[PDB]
Amino acid sequence: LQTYVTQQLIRAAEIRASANLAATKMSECVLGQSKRVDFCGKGYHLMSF
Amino acid sequence: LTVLPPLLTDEMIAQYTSALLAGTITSGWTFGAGPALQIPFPMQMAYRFNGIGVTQNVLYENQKLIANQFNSAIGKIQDSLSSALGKLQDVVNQN
Amino acid sequence: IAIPTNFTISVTTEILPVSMTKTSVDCTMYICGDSTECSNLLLQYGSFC
Amino acid sequence: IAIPTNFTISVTTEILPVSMTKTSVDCTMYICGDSTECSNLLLQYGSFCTQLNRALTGIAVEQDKNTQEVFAQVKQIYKTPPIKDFGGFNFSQILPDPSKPSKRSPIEDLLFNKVTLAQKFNGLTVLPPLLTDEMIAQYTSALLAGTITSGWTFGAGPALQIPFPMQMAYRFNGIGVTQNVLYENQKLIANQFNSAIGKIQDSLSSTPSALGKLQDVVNQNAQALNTLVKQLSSNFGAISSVLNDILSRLDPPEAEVQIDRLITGRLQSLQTYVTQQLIRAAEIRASANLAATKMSECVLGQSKRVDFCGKGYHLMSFPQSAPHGVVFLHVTYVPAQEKNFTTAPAICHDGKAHFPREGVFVSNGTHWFVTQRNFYEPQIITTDNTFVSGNCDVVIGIVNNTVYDPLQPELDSFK
Amino acid sequence: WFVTQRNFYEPQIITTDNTFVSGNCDVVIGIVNNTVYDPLQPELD
Amino acid sequence: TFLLKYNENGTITDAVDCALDPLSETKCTLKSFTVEKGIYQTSNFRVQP
Amino acid sequence: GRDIADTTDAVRDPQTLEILDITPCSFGGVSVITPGTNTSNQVAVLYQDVNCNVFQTRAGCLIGAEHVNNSYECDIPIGAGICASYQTSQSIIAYTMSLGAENSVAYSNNS
Amino acid sequence: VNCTEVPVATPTWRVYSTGSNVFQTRAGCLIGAEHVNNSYECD
Ligand SMILES: *[C@@H]1O[C@H](CO)[C@@H](O[C@@H]2O[C@H](CO)[C@@H](O)[C@H](O)[C@H]2NC(C)=O)[C@H](O)[C@H]1NC(C)=O
Ligand SMILES: *[C@@H]1O[C@H](CO)[C@@H](O[C@@H]2O[C@H](CO)[C@@H](O)[C@H](O)[C@H]2NC(C)=O)[C@H](O)[C@H]1NC(C)=O
Ligand SMILES: *[C@@H]1O[C@H](CO)[C@@H](O[C@@H]2O[C@H](CO)[C@@H](O)[C@H](O)[C@H]2NC(C)=O)[C@H](O)[C@H]1NC(C)=O
Ligand SMILES: *[C@@H]1O[C@H](CO)[C@@H](O[C@@H]2O[C@H](CO)[C@@H](O)[C@H](O)[C@H]2NC(C)=O)[C@H](O)[C@H]1NC(C)=O
Ligand SMILES: *[C@@H]1O[C@H](CO)[C@@H](O)[C@H](O)[C@H]1NC(C)=O
Ligand SMILES: *[C@@H]1O[C@H](CO)[C@@H](O)[C@H](O)[C@H]1NC(C)=O
Ligand SMILES: *[C@@H]1O[C@H](CO)[C@@H](O)[C@H](O)[C@H]1NC(C)=O
Ligand SMILES: *[C@@H]1O[C@H](CO)[C@@H](O)[C@H](O)[C@H]1NC(C)=O
Ligand SMILES: *[C@@H]1O[C@H](CO)[C@@H](O)[C@H](O)[C@H]1NC(C)=O
Ligand SMILES: *[C@@H]1O[C@H](CO)[C@@H](O)[C@H](O)[C@H]1NC(C)=O
Ligand SMILES: *[C@@H]1O[C@H](CO)[C@@H](O)[C@H](O)[C@H]1NC(C)=O
Ligand SMILES: *[C@@H]1O[C@H](CO)[C@@H](O)[C@H](O)[C@H]1NC(C)=O
Ligand SMILES: *[C@@H]1O[C@H](CO)[C@@H](O)[C@H](O)[C@H]1NC(C)=O
Ligand SMILES: *[C@@H]1O[C@H](CO)[C@@H](O)[C@H](O)[C@H]1NC(C)=O
Ligand SMILES: *[C@@H]1O[C@H](CO)[C@@H](O)[C@H](O)[C@H]1NC(C)=O
Repeated sequence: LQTYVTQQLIRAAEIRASANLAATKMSECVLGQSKRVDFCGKGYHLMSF
Repeated sequence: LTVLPPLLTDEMIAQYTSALLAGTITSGWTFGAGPALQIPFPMQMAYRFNGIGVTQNVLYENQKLIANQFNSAIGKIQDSLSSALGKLQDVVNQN
Repeated sequence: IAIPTNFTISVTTEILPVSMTKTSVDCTMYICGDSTECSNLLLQYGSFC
Repeated sequence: IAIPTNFTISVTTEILPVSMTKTSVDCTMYICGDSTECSNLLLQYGSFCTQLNRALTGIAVEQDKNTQEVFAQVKQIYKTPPIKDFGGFNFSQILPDPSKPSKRSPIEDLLFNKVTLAQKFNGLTVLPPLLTDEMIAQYTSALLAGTITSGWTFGAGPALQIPFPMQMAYRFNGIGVTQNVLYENQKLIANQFNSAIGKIQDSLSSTPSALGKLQDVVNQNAQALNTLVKQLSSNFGAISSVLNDILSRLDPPEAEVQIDRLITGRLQSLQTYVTQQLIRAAEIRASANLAATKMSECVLGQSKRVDFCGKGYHLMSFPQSAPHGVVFLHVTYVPAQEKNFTTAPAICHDGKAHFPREGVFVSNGTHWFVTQRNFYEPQIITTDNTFVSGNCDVVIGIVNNTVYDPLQPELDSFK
Repeated sequence: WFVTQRNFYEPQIITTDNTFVSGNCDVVIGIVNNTVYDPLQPELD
Repeated sequence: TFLLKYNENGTITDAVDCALDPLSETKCTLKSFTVEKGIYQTSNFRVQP
Repeated sequence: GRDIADTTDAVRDPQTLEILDITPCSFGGVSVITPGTNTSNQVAVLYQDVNCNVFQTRAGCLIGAEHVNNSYECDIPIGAGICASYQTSQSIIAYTMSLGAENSVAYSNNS
Repeated sequence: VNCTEVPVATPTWRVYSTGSNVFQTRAGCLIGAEHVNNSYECD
């Protein structure tokens, strides 16, 4: 059970990193237009849904 | 062992997404900074074209064409989406 | 210099995990459930559960 | 189209924990408790003690690395000028206050006094951070004086002075609001700024939960430490939880097995503590990296990343220290009092389709005007002000109108 | 006086082609009384 | 507790005493003759009763 | 009595029935400041949390390192804003870290 | 758990287990909370 809990902590940290990336992606691509190159899709960015 | 329900039901998450999406459609980027304010969509796309460094006219002069491409692209992804979701299947399978 | 003369608006997906199933396990009843004899022994390990 | 006629400058706080206590525990003492007859047995388990000590030391040095990366962004420390004429903007609430023995600011002082943990035990110890709170405050004051007195230049080269009203004019122009919006409302701007800044203090005094994101961290660490030391009370199936009792009641050949049980239990508990600490230190490292990114891209400049610096269009952010963390006062221009006019994509004059240079066409019912997109400031629509492309037949939504040619009156007068 | 681009020193005579008009000389704080050269006058003369 | 540096020829070439001086104490702690610049934690001391 | 753990914090003398308190005696980790074997061989020891050239710091008792007045961008970290190094002139000196050179930007409202 | 078997789980604890007010939700049943048809922000 300790092994399962530790592995779950690692996996949830990975998912939290992914969720932070998703939060910033929604902020910067959806609520606006971003100059970051490949952040919001390949090519020049217009708008994300 | 048990699995606690998520705070936001799938319906509430879908409502949040729809709110964000309608705000983007009908107000561009303003709703994300201050009070949401309307702007006709082709004018918003002109604003964004200006954003990527292409003058306003390049949109209007061929707005029709732009729109068509947009529509087609959207349709395409649906067909492409019904091919993947490996990023989420992987999470659920790992858990 | 090569200059573009046309465009092709593209739409690209990007899947992002945002959260995993919220699991929770009773340690006391997982190590040994409905057996007070083993629960008493498990109490020796302290605050692991 | 609905466009604003007014603005409000709002400063919002954002807390970020950048480090945690540098705890260290010597496996030998925690497990054996200075019982050489027990250390000899513990030696049979391999290099577990060395591995755990190495992990904890790595976390300890990483905390100081986090603080260094987040705060020491400036090669040199600047001093704000003695005279405090910043064009009406009042920074007394963020700049260091010489009126106290510590060189903090009123916001910094209130922030520091709102987070609280001498306790000593066997083995557990805490090392002081490399950069003492005074030095972190000095770094914050350096960054703050630099951003007030030299714009964003100090972060990307030499510090180039610039009057603060002009700096805020540049920052306004950086979000699509022409310079004349600031000067013509300078005083008003200043007042709002001042008010907002003052308000933030009350917000920090509004509830104890303001510093929550930091408090949690501390609490978490404390919890771990408690549950580690409390694990010394457990006996893990032996006949007693104290090695002294074991060695006083039982002979070596028999006490060896009981001490084995105690060694195994203590080692497992300490290993669990170290692993949890590694996960928590990774989380704090991610938070500190985000704090460093915010300090670099917000304090030392001005970001187009929409929500990186709070709701609104980012103008400037002043950092503030906090016990094991940083706090950003993101200043943001937020539109308000939106008025909605009729709009067109382009005008027509003599069959030529005129598109706005940078603003947008808006009509107050009767005749049209060109106004910048983020602040209603109608200007007469003129060929100088709007460029030309194509003709009538192509654009949809075109509206007939006359665009003033600025040379017509002078041409007629002089020919 | 002169008009120069930021973050590099390239003076240019103040002209109607690199300055935009506003105000009435009473609202802004700290104005100066220099003049703007107009490119059209030499053409007229 | 001596730390002895063997050689590819198989012949002991040098030795370090764990308790001669703090520098040698580090050299033992790192299990290497060469100690790079920095601050090194070696042991934990208690005052004898 | 007892502390948060089973370790005894106080005891009553069975002979004189007198109250007493117990504290673990002076202890702590020991580290050493070395500027590198390939550049020198002297070293300055540091007792982490003990009370005592010799020198006292909020980070512990540092001996073998000579205090110096001024400060430099510091080489190695001791703690509590105090660093040390083999610079300056042939021994380890422990000082208080310097952050950076003073630079008063000549700011005026019209410059 | 379902609201049927809740009571199986001093006098005040008995009252809370029984429940003068019982509400059934996806996250099992709860007692002591009045259920309304209004809606507010998450607390
Ligand atoms: C924009 O809004 C500000 C307030 O946010 C207005 O300034 C206020 O004007 C009223 C007029 O009676 C005063 O009572 C307030 O004290 C002012 N507030 C501040 C902070 O100065 C301003 O007039 C508005 N501008 C426009 C064009 O509507
Ligand atoms: C700038 O703000 C400070 C407060 O941060 C002002 O100082 C206060 O002014 C009020 C009003 O006169 C007094 O009641 C307070 O006693 C002053 N001190 C404090 C600590 O609040 C200051 O007047 C403002 N203006 C300038 C130019 O500094
Ligand atoms: C719309 O904007 C105009 C600005 O031009 C406002 O002012 C009038 O403008 C017309 C022609 O531009 C003049 O003939 C009037 O004399 C102006 N009126 C005043 C009081 O200066 C106008 O008031 C605005 N509103 C409407 C309904 O037209
Ligand atoms: C805007 O002006 C154009 C040009 O004056 C108008 O287009 C003309 O409309 C008349 C109406 O009888 C036609 O006979 C012409 O063939 C049209 N084209 C030209 C080049 O004159 C237009 O109607 C006006 N109004 C709008 C809404 O566009
Ligand atoms: C751009 O591509 C589209 C798609 O085929 C085409 O219809 C259009 O004519 C092209 N533009 C030009 C200027 O050829
Ligand atoms: C502004 O919006 C209101 C409704 O929100 C509408 O009735 C009005 O016509 C709009 N104004 C203009 C000029 O279209
Ligand atoms: C949309 O607006 C344009 C602007 O001129 C107008 O020509 C068109 O008729 C409008 N469409 C509808 C359905 O009202
Ligand atoms: C600058 O301050 C001086 C007073 O020392 C004042 O006379 C002048 O008008 C001010 N100018 C600006 C642009 O702030
Ligand atoms: C600028 O010139 C105007 C008119 O010539 C005059 O009224 C004003 O006082 C002058 N201002 C200064 C600062 O010289
Ligand atoms: C040591 O190494 C040398 C390398 O050439 C070799 O010749 C010699 O046999 C080795 N052993 C001794 C004892 O010299
Ligand atoms: C025994 O201890 C008590 C308590 O101090 C004392 O009063 C008494 O004199 C002692 N008797 C002897 C024989 O030491
Ligand atoms: C113990 O520390 C205090 C405070 O630093 C100091 O005054 C005292 O001299 C120290 N005593 C010893 C024995 O080091
Ligand atoms: C600074 O140098 C003077 C002169 O040697 C000395 O008296 C003083 O103690 C020094 N200060 C510090 C903090 O070392
Ligand atoms: C709870 O019990 C009621 C009554 O039998 C039943 O209608 C309902 O479906 C049950 N719900 C669940 C989740 O078991
Ligand atoms: C709330 O809505 C439910 C829906 O079934 C209804 O039965 C009930 O009367 C409403 N009012 C209250 C106070 O529950």
